[PDB]
Amino acid sequence: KVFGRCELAAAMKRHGLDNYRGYSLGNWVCAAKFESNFNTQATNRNTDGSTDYGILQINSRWWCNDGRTPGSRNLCNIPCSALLSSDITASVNCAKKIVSDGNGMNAWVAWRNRCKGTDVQAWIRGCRL
Ligand SMILES: [Cl-]
Ligand SMILES: [Cl-]
Ligand SMILES: [Cl-]
Repeated sequence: KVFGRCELAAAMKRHGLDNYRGYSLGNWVCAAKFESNFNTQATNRNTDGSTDYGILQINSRWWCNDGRTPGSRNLCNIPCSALLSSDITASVNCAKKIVSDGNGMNAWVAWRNRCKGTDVQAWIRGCRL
């Protein structure tokens, strides 16, 4: 599914991301835009052989099992393909575990480089929330 901007904001709000660990909703929308272009089916392979999955590009080296990342963990206890669903529940629930790990949203490279320190509230401007 390719979400619209406000449709995803609303979905993320419903699932408890707004101000989760102190990160306002626009941070999560901005991260999804630059990680996946709001496409739940996005995948990208990394140099180490791990793969990033879904709307928040969650990595198989630590967080999910894809059957092809040797020596990796599955901290979210889920197949990586669950992260590609039109229902963002699994992605959100795994993201809450990531953002609680100590480095906050700096785990998302696109957030660090394209959202951090910018006016992220712009990403929810106009939406009915
Ligand atoms: Cl915001
Ligand atoms: Cl894994
Ligand atoms: Cl933090």
